[PDB]
Amino acid sequence: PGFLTAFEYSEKRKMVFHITTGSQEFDKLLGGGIESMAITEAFGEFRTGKTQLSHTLCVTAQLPGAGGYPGGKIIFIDTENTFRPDRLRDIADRFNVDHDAVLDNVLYARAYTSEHQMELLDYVAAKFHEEAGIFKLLIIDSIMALFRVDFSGRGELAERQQKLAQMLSRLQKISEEYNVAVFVTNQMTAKKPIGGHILAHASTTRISLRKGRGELRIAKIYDSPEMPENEATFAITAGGIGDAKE
Amino acid sequence: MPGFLTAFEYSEKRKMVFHITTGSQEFDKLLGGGIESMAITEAFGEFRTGKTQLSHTLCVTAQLPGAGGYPGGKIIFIDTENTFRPDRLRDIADRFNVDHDAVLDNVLYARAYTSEHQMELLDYVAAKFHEEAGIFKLLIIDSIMALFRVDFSGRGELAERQQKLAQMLSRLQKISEEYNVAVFVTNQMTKKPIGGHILAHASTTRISLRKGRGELRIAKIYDSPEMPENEATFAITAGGIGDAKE
Amino acid sequence: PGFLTAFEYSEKRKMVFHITTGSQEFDKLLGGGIESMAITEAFGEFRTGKTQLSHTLCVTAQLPGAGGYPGGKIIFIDTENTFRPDRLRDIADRFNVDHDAVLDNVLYARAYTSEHQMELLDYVAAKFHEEAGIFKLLIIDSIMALFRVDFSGRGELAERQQKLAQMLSRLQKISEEYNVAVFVTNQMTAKKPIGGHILAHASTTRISLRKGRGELRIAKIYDSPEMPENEATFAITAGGIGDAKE
Amino acid sequence: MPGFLTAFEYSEKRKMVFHITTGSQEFDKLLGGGIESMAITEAFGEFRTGKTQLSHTLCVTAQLPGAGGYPGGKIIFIDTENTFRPDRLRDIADRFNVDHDAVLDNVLYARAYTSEHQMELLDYVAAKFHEEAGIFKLLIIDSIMALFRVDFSGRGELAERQQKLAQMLSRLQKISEEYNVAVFVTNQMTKKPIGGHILAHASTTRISLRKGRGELRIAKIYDSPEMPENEATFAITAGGIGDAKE
Amino acid sequence: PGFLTAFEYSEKRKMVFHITTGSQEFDKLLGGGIESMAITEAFGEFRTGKTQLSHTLCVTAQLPGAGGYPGGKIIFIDTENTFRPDRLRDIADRFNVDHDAVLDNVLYARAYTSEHQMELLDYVAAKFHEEAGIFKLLIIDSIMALFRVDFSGRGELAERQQKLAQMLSRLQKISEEYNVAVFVTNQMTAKKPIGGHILAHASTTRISLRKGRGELRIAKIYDSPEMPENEATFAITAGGIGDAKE
Amino acid sequence: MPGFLTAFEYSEKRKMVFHITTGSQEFDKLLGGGIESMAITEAFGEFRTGKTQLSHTLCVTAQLPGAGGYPGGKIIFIDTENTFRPDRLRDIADRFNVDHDAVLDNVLYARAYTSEHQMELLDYVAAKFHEEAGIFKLLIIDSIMALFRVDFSGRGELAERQQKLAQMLSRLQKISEEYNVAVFVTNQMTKKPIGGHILAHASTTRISLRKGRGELRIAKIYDSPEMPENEATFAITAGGIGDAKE
Amino acid sequence: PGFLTAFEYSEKRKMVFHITTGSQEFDKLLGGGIESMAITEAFGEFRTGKTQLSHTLCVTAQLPGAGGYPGGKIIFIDTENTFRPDRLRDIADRFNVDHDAVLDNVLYARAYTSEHQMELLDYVAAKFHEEAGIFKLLIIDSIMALFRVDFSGRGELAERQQKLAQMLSRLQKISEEYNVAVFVTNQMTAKKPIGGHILAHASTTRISLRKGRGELRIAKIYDSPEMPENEATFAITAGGIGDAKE
Amino acid sequence: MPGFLTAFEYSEKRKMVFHITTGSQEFDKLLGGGIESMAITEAFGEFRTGKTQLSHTLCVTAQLPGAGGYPGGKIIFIDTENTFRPDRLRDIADRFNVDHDAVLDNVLYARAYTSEHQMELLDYVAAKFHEEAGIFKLLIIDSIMALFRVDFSGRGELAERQQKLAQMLSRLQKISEEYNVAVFVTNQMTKKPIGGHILAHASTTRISLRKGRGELRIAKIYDSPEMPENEATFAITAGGIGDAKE
Repeated sequence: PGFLTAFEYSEKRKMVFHITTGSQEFDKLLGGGIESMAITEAFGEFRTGKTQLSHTLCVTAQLPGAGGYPGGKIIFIDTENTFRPDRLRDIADRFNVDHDAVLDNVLYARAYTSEHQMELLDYVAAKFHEEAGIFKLLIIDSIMALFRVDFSGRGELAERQQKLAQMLSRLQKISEEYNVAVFVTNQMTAKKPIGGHILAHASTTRISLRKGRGELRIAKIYDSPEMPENEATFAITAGGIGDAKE
Repeated sequence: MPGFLTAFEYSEKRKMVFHITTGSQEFDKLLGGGIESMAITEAFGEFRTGKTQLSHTLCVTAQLPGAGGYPGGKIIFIDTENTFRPDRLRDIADRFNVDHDAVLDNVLYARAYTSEHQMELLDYVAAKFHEEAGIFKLLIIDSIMALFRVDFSGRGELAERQQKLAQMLSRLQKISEEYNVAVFVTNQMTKKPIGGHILAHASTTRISLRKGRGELRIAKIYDSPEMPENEATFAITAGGIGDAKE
Repeated sequence: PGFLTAFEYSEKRKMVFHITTGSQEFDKLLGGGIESMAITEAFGEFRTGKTQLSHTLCVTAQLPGAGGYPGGKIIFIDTENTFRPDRLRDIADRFNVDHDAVLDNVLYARAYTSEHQMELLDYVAAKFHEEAGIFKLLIIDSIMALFRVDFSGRGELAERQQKLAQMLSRLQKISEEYNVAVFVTNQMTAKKPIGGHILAHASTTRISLRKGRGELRIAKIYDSPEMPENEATFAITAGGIGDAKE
Repeated sequence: MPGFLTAFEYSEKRKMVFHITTGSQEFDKLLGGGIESMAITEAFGEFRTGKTQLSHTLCVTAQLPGAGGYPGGKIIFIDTENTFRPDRLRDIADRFNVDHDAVLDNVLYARAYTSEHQMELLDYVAAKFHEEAGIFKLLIIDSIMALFRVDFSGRGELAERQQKLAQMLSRLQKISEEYNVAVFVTNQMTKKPIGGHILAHASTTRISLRKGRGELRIAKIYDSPEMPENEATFAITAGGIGDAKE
Repeated sequence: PGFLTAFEYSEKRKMVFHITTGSQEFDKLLGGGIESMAITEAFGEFRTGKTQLSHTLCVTAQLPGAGGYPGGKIIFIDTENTFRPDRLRDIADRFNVDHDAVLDNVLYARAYTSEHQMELLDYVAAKFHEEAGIFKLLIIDSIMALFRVDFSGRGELAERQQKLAQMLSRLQKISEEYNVAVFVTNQMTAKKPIGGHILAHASTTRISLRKGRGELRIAKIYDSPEMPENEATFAITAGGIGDAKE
Repeated sequence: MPGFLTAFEYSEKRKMVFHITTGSQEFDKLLGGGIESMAITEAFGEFRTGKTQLSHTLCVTAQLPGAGGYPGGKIIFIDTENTFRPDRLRDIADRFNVDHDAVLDNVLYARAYTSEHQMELLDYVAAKFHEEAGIFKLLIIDSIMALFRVDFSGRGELAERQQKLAQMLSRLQKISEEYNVAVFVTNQMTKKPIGGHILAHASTTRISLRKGRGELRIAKIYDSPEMPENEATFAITAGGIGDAKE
Repeated sequence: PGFLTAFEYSEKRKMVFHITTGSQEFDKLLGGGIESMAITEAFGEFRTGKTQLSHTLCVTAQLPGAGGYPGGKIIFIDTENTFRPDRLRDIADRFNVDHDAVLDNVLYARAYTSEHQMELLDYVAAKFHEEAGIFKLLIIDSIMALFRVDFSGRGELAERQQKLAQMLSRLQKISEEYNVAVFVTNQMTAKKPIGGHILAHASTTRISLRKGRGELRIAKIYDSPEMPENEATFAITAGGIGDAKE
Repeated sequence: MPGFLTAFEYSEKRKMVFHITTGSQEFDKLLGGGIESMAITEAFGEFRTGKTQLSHTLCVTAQLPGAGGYPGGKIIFIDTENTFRPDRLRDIADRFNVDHDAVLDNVLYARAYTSEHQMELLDYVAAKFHEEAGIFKLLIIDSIMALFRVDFSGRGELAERQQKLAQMLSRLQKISEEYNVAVFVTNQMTKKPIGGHILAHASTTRISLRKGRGELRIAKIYDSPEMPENEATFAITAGGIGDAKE
């Protein structure tokens, strides 16, 4: 009655996969990469790597990977007007895969309001149902910019939080029922990530991105102790997220 | 009387109270034998303090014959954090020299995505325990009110949050005491544990977990005087909660 | 018309009795012990003697005592999940009375909500009516923990105070109409006892319990001048509330 | 006129005003003879300042022929504090050399458990005085508004508290002045007496009681200049309120 | 149309009279005494002369006086329970007039609520109409103690001010239509007189009373410059308000 | 146009504007001739600054032929302060060598007891002026908004106070400008004059009155720079407002 | 569809004209004078030149001027009761034009309420329609004094701002549809001009007027950098706004 | 999918994105070529920083064939500030050696007088673009939300202001992206730009304009680090926005 045995749940989790970020150290930080049946959130300031990571995953999710990962299709929801297919050209070149094939395997939609964003996710649930195992990654860049927009006054916050919680619980269910990785970007405020308890709870992994030495970037697990193991160095290139020169 | 028992009848009922070993002798002594039936035991602390290791360890130890005539039984696990991992149970089962698949078959598992969902799940749990009493010995809720923080984050709805929270916890008390099961729940901090008077009253035993020297952990009775007897040292391994190797 | 002569009231008060606490000095502090036709409130921190006193009275109320007190039955309402018949075994042993007889003379009920607690007290009024003089003591441990639980927000206090006042006025009437002692425990807050004017007015005697030297305890009349006569020393043993070594 | 008397008619009415001795000559001088009829006299102070001794002493002295042609009469005692004790009246009766049972037969007594109950009782008192005027000489309310504090403790209902309180006190004034009885009431402090403008206006005389040297007490006119004539020393004994033995 | 010529109004004002206070200097301060077609307000602390002045005017208003004043009857409204016909005996003795005659010419009523006080004033308007020129003085001791009583919370002030303004405008109309002096007493608060703008506007003359040397008193025009002409010394005796020894 | 005049038609209307001498040459120079028609002139100040003397003096000077072809006329006086005294007009008439009864016949007088009454009176004034234009030259309101302070003293009704006040003052402006009468009003201070923007806008000229050296007074244009031309010295005598005898 | 080509709009703007202020430097500051198809706002303290400028424009708007300006008629809305045709006599004399002709070309109306002011502007729109090109200037002295009057409390501001915005948008439309200059005066507050964003946006040019040396005045563009080019010196004479002696 | 495109289809759509030169090479480099289509570009700054010169310059440059295959097209200009001046376009057209009347015929222009009017105008714009796509290339809104400040200036209506503002800006985004037009808007500051999160999110590029040395101006990417590449120097001439002559 709404319950599985731990054995049945184990059978379900044996299908969990990781999508490489393109950086070895970053993957190790994540235990292999962006994990399915979970929401992974990346937040930071501008030029920390959020967009490069989103675009890189658009390519790596289509590639055969570790643990028998066969690759698959991607859904990209864009609230920021930042998706640029041309970036995928350089990234696909790096990974030696055809441009048009990469572009044919990414489905894309702009969201202009928070209500629209929620409608899109209902469409996404239907598409994942059409045939499971085809799509492996859902990207939302970004997760709640539109919720700040649509409920900006300090009197409408109750409805904002309710709508946000509803969307995120549906996003959790989507990730876990259909065995897809959900990657989302988020903004910061006076810094801390926005969304409060709701977004903190919904995300299974939260990554703070900041600038490193020169052109290097640093990824860290948010609210984790200040220790090196909880941090990873990566570089940004025309080929996407990658490893430092070394 | 209507709704009253004699102290003798109640004594007969309490003679069947049991404890489930935590895997640590010192922790068990602190608890008077382990996680106690006809009661709610709450464990709270920061990240990597032992909450998840204790939850998973209890999934195995609740199935083993133990002290005080404890015969072992089945477990129900409600997961609000997306943290349950059967593979941890395999390592802990190895430690206790018991079959993996048998351990996994004896744990019923459900994710909760909203506070309303969590309460519905607990109504199903009452039905399951009732189907045949004495089969299930442990109900785990990891965690008890993260979803109430989520669903009632803006103030002005706090009254309804407190009412729903109190209602769930009074039902939990009645479940633990009517069906003689131990209820183990985890909780977050904000440091002091969240939940205020409601959760403080509902729990019969409250445990703060914190990091000790090196890889050791420390369990303490919350709101108790600063004295050694109210504290216990334990260790965390791939085999679960255990004793320090001194 | 709702009035008695002072003579008739005197005839009524001539039946007032005291139930020994088990401690001579404590009894002297109370004028003989826990007094009938009145509410006596004991508050303090943990391990001050509240539970030991409740359990001790479960036995002493059944014993013949000073002033021709013949002993009688007890009703115990438990909001804290702290009643333990096993404690009564040691206390009965101390007073050389049979265990099963002691347990048969105590009626017991858990209250899980404040509304439930009030319903229980309405049942209690009916039971006392069935035959007066059978029951001599009503214990409520504790008096208003559940009222803090059920009305925790700062907007529901009006209804909380009204419900609390209603319960306590009925408790006063129960104690005085049926000539029973009412003993209740209470918590403290930033320390002072909770309940404010309502509980202060309802209780005829209020006792602060605190830790003394070593294992000794101290009982005092709350809000009374700082003088020795208003204080008493007692000890806690397996046999319940008792006198210090001396 | 309609509702008006000539000063002569009012003079004839006031010629029947009487005083009830407090048992203390100095206290009586302070009051102009004792507790005055056609008026409310309020006594307030801390614990063990004399309020209860004065209430009980008046239960006896109101029955004795006295100065100014006072013939003695019966007493009504409304008890909100659970403090009335006929046995005190026996000791005070002994002092004044009068029979116990006669003293007790001449005092009518009722407990009030709510403010609404207290007001209902006062309506019955008006009826009783009316049954045959000149029989009752004293109405005691110990205490006047503890129950109003209880029944309206949260703010927001303060308006209704003040309205009910004012209504009761205007009725009390009319009772004292229409039926030529002295009204004596006790009150708490919070230091200044509670009740604000309403109780200040309703009472014709207000007395603060405080502790003097050793076992002596001091009565003072409230809000009066710091001068000796506005103060009186009295003593408390088993025989009630009396004069200091200097 | 609701207007008189200044000539007709002059004819009306030619009938204005003064009632001596009993003190020569006090009368000079007032231009002859208490003036008709006007409200005169006296405020101060206790034992400043308010009651002595009220009682003195009860006698002097009946005496032939300066400017052809023939004397007349008085109406006394008592909100404070302070009117004492016996004081008039000594005052009448001073002025060598019969006691019973003085008492027969004063009509008296207690007011127990502010609504009652307003009803009484409506009765007074009717009585003055029965035959003008019979009554010369209306005393209200005090003017708004009952309005503070009936509207004590800070939420009912709107209705309080409206009722107070309505009463005072009717009082102005009574004084000016029927050519009677209206004398009222008032309390002070943190000192300043209570009533604010409403009472300040309604009163044509306002008098502050304070204690002078020894048993002397001082009357001053409130809010007037600090100069001797705006002040007068008077004495209080068994014969009422009078002149200093000198 | 509908509701518009040519500047020529308006010029013809303004050619009939007149001034009423204050009795003081220097005051008149300050005002450009005296109290001006088709305008409201407001005078405010403390007690005994000249407001009442000016009001009464104008009652006489408005009846005298004067400078600029002023022919004299009748006066309407609305009295909210109970300060109008025809006998003052007799002394002022003596100064100007005119008959008393003629002066008194030419002043129409009414008391206002409420703000609603004051507004009703002004509607009657509009009717009277209309009965035959050119008869009345001066409308005095002493004072303009004391009764609005009275009738709306508690906040929360301030909106209605401001609306009623604005409505009365716009009617006053229209009365002054439609019927070519001077409107003179007195006002209180709280220092700055009360009435805020509403009264500031409605008045065309505002005069502050204050005490000068010895028995002299000073009139000044409110809110004007500190310069001598904006000030005038005048004297007060039994004959009214006059010039200083230097 | 509600749009013009830039060419058609150019044809419309080619008819834009300027009305000289009477001061050469002031005109240069304005680019020729008061500009049509726009609102020009002048604010300042008293005696800064607002009224002199209004009256001067009443004459100069009728005079042939630079750029082929033929002169025309004027509408003057007066909320302050300050328009004086006699001033125009001296100004017309300066410009050598007949008095009666100047006065016949100015239409005039007083506004007594803000609603009235808005009704007047609706009449004005109709008059401008009767035949375009006849009227060249609309003066409003002042623009929103009556809006402060009619909405003075801090609770009615929403409706005030809405009404003010509505009037000003209609005023913009009037100026631009009928090719007329709109000149308005405004007050200042704690200094800054009143009206906030609404009036700031509606006005195309805003002029601060202040006192200069001796009798000279200074006009500046409000909120512009502190530089000489943004300022102009002018003089005030019986002939209106003019150039300094030099 | 329903509402989704493949990345390839979206790539084909973005291949038609164009840039409109600002007239300044350095400014263009800062913008990646100029004002970009399928996006909103916002420029804000103080007075005389270049906002109006840029708006007018774009009216001409949008009509010229340019880099990246830009063919030129028509412009829609919505004017909330009353600042559009075709004569400026004549000077700028001269600089670029193009006919005046042709330039003016290719700009459609409308004033907005209210925020509701502004939104209605944008609905007409959507219709016009749709009449035949590819004709219009640029929509200018000068300025974007001055009228929203005006129409919702009092707080309490801020919720509705934010909702209307968000709705307009989401429509603007959809207009820019559906019909492949560049949207250029100006904005005020209060220093930081007004509009909060809503306007920050809606604009894809935000430019702060400030004054440089002498007559130079500086354009910067808002909220970007203090670095030279994020800034550009340009000059303002009668010919519009141009490069500095160094």
